[PDB]
Amino acid sequence: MRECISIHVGQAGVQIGNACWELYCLEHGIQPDGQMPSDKTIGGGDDSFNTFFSETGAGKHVPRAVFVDLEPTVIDEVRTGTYRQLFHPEQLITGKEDAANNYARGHYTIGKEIIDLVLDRIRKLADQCTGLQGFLVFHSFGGGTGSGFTSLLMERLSVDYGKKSKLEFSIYPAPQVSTAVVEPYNSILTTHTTLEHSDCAFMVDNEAIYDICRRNLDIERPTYTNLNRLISQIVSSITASLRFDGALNVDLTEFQTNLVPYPRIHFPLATYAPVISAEKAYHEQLSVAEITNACFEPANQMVKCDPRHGKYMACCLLYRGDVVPKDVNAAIATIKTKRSIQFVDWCPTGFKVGINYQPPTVVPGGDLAKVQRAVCMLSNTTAIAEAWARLDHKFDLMYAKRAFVHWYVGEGMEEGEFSEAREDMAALEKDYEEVGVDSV
Amino acid sequence: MYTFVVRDENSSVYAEVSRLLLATGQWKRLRKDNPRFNLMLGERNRLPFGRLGHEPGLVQLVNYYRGADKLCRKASLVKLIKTSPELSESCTWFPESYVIYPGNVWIAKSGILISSEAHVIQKYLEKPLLLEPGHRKFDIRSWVLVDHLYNIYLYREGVLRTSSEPYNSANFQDKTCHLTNHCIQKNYGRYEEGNEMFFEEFNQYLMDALNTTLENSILLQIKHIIRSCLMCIEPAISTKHLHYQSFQLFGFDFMVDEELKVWLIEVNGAPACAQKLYAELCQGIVDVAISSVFPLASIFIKLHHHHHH
Amino acid sequence: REIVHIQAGQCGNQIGAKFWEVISDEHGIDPTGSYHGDSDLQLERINVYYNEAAGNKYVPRAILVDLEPGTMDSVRSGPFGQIFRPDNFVFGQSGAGNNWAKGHYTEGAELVDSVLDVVRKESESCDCLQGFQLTHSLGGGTGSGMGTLLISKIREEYPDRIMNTFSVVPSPKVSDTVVEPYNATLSVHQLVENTDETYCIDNEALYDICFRTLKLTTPTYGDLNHLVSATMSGVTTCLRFPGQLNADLRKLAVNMVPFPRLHFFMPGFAPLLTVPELTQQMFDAKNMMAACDPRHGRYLTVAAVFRGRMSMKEVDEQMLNVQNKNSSYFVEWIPNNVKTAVCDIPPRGLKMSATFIGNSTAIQELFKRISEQFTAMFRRKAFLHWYTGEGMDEMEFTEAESNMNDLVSEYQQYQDATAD
Ligand SMILES: Nc1nc2c(ncn2[C@@H]2O[C@H](COP(=O)(O)OP(=O)(O)OP(=O)(O)O)[C@@H](O)[C@H]2O)c(=O)[nH]1
Ligand SMILES: Nc1nc2c(ncn2[C@@H]2O[C@H](COP(=O)(O)OP(=O)(O)OP(=O)(O)O)[C@@H](O)[C@H]2O)c(=O)[nH]1
Ligand SMILES: Nc1ncnc2c1ncn2[C@@H]1O[C@H](COP(=O)(O)OP(=O)(O)CP(=O)(O)O)[C@@H](O)[C@H]1O
Ligand SMILES: Nc1nc(NCc2ccc3c(c2)OCO3)cc(-c2cccc3[nH]ccc23)n1
Ligand SMILES: [Ca+2]
Ligand SMILES: [Mg+2]
Ligand SMILES: [Mg+2]
Repeated sequence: MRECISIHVGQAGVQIGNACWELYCLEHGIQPDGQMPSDKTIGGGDDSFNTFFSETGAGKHVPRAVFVDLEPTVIDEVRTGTYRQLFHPEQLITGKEDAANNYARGHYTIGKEIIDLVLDRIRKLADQCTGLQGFLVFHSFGGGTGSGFTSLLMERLSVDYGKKSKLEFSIYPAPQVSTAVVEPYNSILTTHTTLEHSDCAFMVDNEAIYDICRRNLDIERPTYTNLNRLISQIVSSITASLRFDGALNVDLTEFQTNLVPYPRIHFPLATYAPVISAEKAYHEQLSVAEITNACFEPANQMVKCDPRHGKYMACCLLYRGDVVPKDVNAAIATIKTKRSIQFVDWCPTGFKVGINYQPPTVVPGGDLAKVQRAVCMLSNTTAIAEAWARLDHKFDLMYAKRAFVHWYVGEGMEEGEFSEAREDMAALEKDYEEVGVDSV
Repeated sequence: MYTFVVRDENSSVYAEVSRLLLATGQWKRLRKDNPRFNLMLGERNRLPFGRLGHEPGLVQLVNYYRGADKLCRKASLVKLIKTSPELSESCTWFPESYVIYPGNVWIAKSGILISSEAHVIQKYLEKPLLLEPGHRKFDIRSWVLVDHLYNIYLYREGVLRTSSEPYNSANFQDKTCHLTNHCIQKNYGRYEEGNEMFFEEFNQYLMDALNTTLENSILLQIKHIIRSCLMCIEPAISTKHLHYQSFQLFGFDFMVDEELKVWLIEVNGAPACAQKLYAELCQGIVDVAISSVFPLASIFIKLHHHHHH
Repeated sequence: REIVHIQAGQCGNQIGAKFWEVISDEHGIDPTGSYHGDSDLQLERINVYYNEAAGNKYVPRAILVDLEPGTMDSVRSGPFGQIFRPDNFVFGQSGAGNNWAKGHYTEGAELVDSVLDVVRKESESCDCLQGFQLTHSLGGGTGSGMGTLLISKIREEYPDRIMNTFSVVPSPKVSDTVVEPYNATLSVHQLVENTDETYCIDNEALYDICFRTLKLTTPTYGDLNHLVSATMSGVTTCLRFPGQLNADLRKLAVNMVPFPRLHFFMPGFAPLLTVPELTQQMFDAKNMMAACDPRHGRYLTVAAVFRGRMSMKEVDEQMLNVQNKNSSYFVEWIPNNVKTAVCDIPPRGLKMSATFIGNSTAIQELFKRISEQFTAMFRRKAFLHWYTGEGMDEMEFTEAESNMNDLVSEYQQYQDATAD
């Protein structure tokens, strides 16, 4: 059992969903028609991949997933694209008119008209589970739908499924590919309203991904496709422990216990290696040591910040492929003797390690090399609060003049919601300060 | 007591600064070769910067930035503009100019010659804004103070240095109508005192004749230009973290064309001031540049801009 | 999805027709309404501006309005005149004689209901109407007064749809008709309250461009309208061809309008090459379609649209360069206020082009000019009997003047604001 349900919200969430499900199909040997010849138990089973896929009597393997957008053109591409047969039509839900980059339309004016249908389709998925574990929610911070509708949905899920865990994958805005001036408003509004409803959230900064694609894959001007394929490799590293078995495999829930010391402090920093082109991977085999070292190079982080000027509260290493513990231990010993790794005084310094043997996969025609071994580090560090600071400053500059605020008031919001949200962010920055001070 | 030395006898500005400091009661002047000074008012030529900042127990301050000559010579300025990416060969507010070693009207300068035949060669501005009455050319002087922290302060009073001759397209040999220098003019004095017009009158004129203000039509561009020039050289000359500190007073000269576009002509590294404003400006230097470092027992606009993008 | 287009009066109808000619040419639609293009990119978002009729015929979603009949004849005889729906022509007989009060209160009020019937029939069959665009001049009688009446009535029936205008501002260099500043002030008073977006197309600037830059010694209306049609084509490019961007009129408005009253834009076009040259030229005062120097103010927001095949890396680098070198002209308290679009399909007869849309406080210079001419007449009450004879009070003139002065003062307030 232990099933998980994925929810993909708005453009960014949908398109990242496409990249993730394509990659999962390649990892498990599922064809685009849904057939899986290696699966000899027809119509059911409790194999590890059944946490993410259900099975019909006709042998089709069907994602446990809902896609939601308030306009139709992005999800229409899924309806007509390569993987159109993977999904039942009731899983693909669209309205007619979007939120126009406005949190208030996604949470209230437009969002209210579709929330009950979305919840009922989710209920249909939940009823097929024999031991549902929780939810995975994919969305942008900056869009009207990804911010406001996601907020609304999280509130309703807490009502209908109680304390059942909810995890986020959240796209943090960058000016190089950003399309709206108001993205800082939406980011604070959704972060305030979701903070009590989420158990754990993985932020992905578009500027970090853009930089990595340019520097390591030699792509002059990266597209959404490049970014989403790399993101999907990180997501796959995180969920691999849920989707494959094995004796050195370590459950993600067990990492959550270690990653979250207080309910509000639930935002891990992800780092992935190696990201390398085919031309450079040739005749250059990367060892366990080289990739483990690369996990402490800030240029490989998913969020721009400097862990060397904060403190660690947890540090986890998720290996996949041709990796044995002996080489892990030698690499860790070296890193401990060489780098600036300072823990808070109320927390032990041991690194937690997992190994999955199933090797990494790449998509055909991609810009990533196929490699024999890879690693994802997840750290809980105070340095991540720098990203909140950057966003809060931009919020202040505009709000002092009330710029664009009339667009929100016209949909029924009050200024009090702006200032209440901003205060909650101020208190979060203060929490991150308090957890790094020494005991007395 | 703070202590100071005077080493340039011809500075009017610093003769008044000196007299003010003395009349404070809390500053003592020393002979030009005593090394135990807090503040040097230096010479213009070959100021000995290598001998500053090596006196235990004295904070030492000087009224010049080492390296600022790069901005304050014509050839150096042309080279800095063309070769600096923050300015570039396509800089819109500086006239097209070419270094030469020993509408096609040009001016040669470093005795001046303006012709369309034939040092720096610079495009001569054929369509200047002409003041009425008198159909006459002018230039704008602005004073700017840069402190030890590299704050950039624009003195709120400027001056227009006018011609008192009608402008003549068809005579570039005769320089009295083309060149607005104070000495060269002394019909001197007819319209205004000493061929100097101040901001209150000029703003009134722009309102009455062109239905706009000095602030909107002209001053935005002046501020943009001053800030761009000084931010360009900041890494080369800043004294932050250095063992001695610097401030300096600069004189920017501008030309205004008939569509209200502002052009930079010249940066002067050792300006004098218009008479009427000595008292006020020199007091401002003491307040902002000296007592900030050596405290005792606003006429400026601070130029700062941090746009996010 | 669907946009409904309205053109009112002589000026509005002439530029409307040119707009429909240019975009019909860009989509490969002939005067009969048949598609004969070479590329699927032409039809993918065709329905934004065109209906499909039987036989795969494409018919503009366009309504044609005047109080003067005969402009209807000149349109109908124009090259694309057969393409328009015959029932969409709504014309009176009387004329308005350059009198705003006739357009807004008397002759135009009688006809407005028949105009609304056609509007409603077109709107009812839209899958998902985004809103409306109107072309008119502000200096005549029909387009200014009746057009702003139409705007008010549409807002009553579609209060949640976007209302956009392309509004031609008068200049003594093109028309000597003496009452124009009255008509423009009275219309602007309406526009401040009831539109989301107004492109200020200034006949002053168009004349100066035709004379100085294009070297046309005696500019005709045709030369001005060539510039207008190229600009309007540029500014609707991002809705009209498939291309990285997923937007609707409301999201554009949300990106461009920080305060509800400050929604009057300065358009530009270049050339009248390399990416640096285009970029430098589009930010030059001489390329603006409003007679304003942007260096006499500050930008609240800017959109830049490039057309043709070029390097996206290079476009990004040049936009950053102009912002870095001209930083004083962008308000520091709105981060990331410059947006860029690239369309692969060039306009007819060019390999590369740029269209500019600016929300600048320098637009106050335009409003000041008009204001001066207004006061020159109002202080002597010249020609006022033309308007009071239609039932108007002096008081309405006083209020309109006051509102335009307030708009100016507000632009100045945001020009002077700082961050610290
Ligand atoms: N990484 C990544 N970011 C994306 C993608 N698509 C959009 N974004 C980012 O998401 C933000 C815009 O939000 P969208 O997802 O496009 O908006 P939305 O949820 O559809 O909301 P509305 O369209 O306003 O109703 C911008 O910061 C984009 O850079 C994507 O495919 N991948
Ligand atoms: N740019 C441009 N301006 C025009 C054109 N036609 C008219 N104008 C301007 O429009 C203004 C006059 O308004 P009109 O459009 O003629 O007035 P109307 O809407 O037809 O109303 P009436 O003629 O009174 O019935 C003048 O200032 C002209 O300069 C045109 O084709 N192009
Ligand atoms: N390119 C140009 N176009 C138009 N006028 C010009 C010009 N270059 C110089 N001038 C005119 O010539 C005058 C003097 O030139 P110059 O820049 O040498 O002054 P200057 O250095 O002798 C005075 P100071 O040193 O006190 O600042 C200017 O005031 C200006 O009126
Ligand atoms: N406000 C606004 N902007 C426009 N283009 C600039 C832009 C491009 C890409 C952007 C962006 C803004 O914001 C984020 O991405 C066009 C328009 C318009 C007006 C009237 C009729 C129209 N028919 C089609 C368009 C349009 N209106
Ligand atoms: Ca099975
Ligand atoms: Mg969307
Ligand atoms: Mg007419």
